[PDB]
Formats: sequence, structure tokens, C-alpha cells
Amino acid sequence: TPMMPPVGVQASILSHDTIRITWADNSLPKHQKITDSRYYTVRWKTNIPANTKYKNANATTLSYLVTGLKPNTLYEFSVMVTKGRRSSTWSMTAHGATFELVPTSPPKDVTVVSKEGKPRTIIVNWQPPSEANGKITGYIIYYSTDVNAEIHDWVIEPVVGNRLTHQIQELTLDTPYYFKIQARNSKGMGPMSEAVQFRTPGTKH
Ligand SMILES: *[C@@H]1O[C@H](CO)[C@@H](O)[C@H](O)[C@H]1NC(C)=O
Repeated sequence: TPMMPPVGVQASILSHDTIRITWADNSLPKHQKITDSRYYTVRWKTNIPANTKYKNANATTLSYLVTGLKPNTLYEFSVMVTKGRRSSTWSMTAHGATFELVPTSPPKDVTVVSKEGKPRTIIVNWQPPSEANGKITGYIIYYSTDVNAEIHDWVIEPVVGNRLTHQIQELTLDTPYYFKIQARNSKGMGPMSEAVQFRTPGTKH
């Protein structure tokens, strides 16, 4: 015999990894006291891609704390009830997106190449960090001719927005230069890459 599904399903954003789901049961008095053997099952998946697998959990309460979620990620949530051999279809879909977190991984695959026929110019390329934890609002490139120099003495080259390439001109020939890159998002700065070395070309004559 079929059960009516949960109603008024809501998401509460607690952190970058936790969302609280709460709902009502119209087969319970206004006060919502669970006196029965009934148990709710909560399922969730990331909104995109469409074909992702639902993760799920059981609760004896009219709320559930969903954990282990990615920062800055939008999720879909539905609930269902089971009172003994009786069960119900999945409730209305509730949506929630976890907060951003500062990046916790440095920019990946940092490379340097000399610009075509312009030896005093270089092109720097990189990849976004694995743990970006938010919409990347830019990067900061640091360069020095002394790898042992303190970060304050390193030349700051900002990169506005999610750009993965940046050209640096007016460099000195036949010289090792060192490069560190760090990512930024709305919540702050993340770790820096390990310095990559590039020696600018020499002239022939
Ligand atoms: C919820 O409980 C049912 C019955 O005990 C079980 O089949 C299901 O796997 C449970 N869900 C999880 C995530 O353990």
C-alpha cells in the first residue's frame, strides 16, 4: 500500500563541505513527532553532469546533515519514507551549493617558452589547481634571477581572471629566471607552485 512522499524539502548551506536537508511529513501531526518504525532515505548528486550516481543515507529524524561535498558545488536533494514494508516515491528536488574555500592546491603544469623571434620575451603557461575550491579570480606570477631571494624581492606579475597563459617581456638574455605561480578566488590566495627554472637564450652574431 503506497505512502505519501516528504514535502517542504529545504537545503541549508553550512560550510564548503556540508549542507543540512530538512523536510516535513504530512502523515504526521503538526508537531511532527515520529512515534512509528518509519525511516527516511536522502539521496544527492551533483546537478552537472546529468548522469552522475546518487549517493544516499538513512535518518530517523526530519533533517539530515550531508557531508564530504566538494567546495563551490551545486547538488540536487530528494527524500523518501519507508514505514515497514510500505515506502514512497522521491520527494520534490531541493538544491544547494557549498561555499567556496581558498585554493588548497597550487597551479599545475607550469611551463615557460621563449617568444618566437623575441628572445627577451617569454610565454608562461599553467593549469588551474586540482583543489581550486571556487571560481578562480586570477593568478600571481613571481619571478626572480635569484632563487634564494625572499618573496618580497621577487617581481610580481598579476594575471586577472581565469587566464592560463601570460607573456613577460624586457627580460635579460642568457640568464636563468625562476617562476612561482599562485591562484586566487573570492575567499583568498592558495599555495604556490614549486619554482620552475628557465634560461633565456643567448645571441649568436
Ligand atoms: C538504508 O537502509 C536500507 C535498509 O536497512 C538499506 O538497504 C540502505 O542501503 C541504507 N542506506 C545506506 C546508505 O546505508
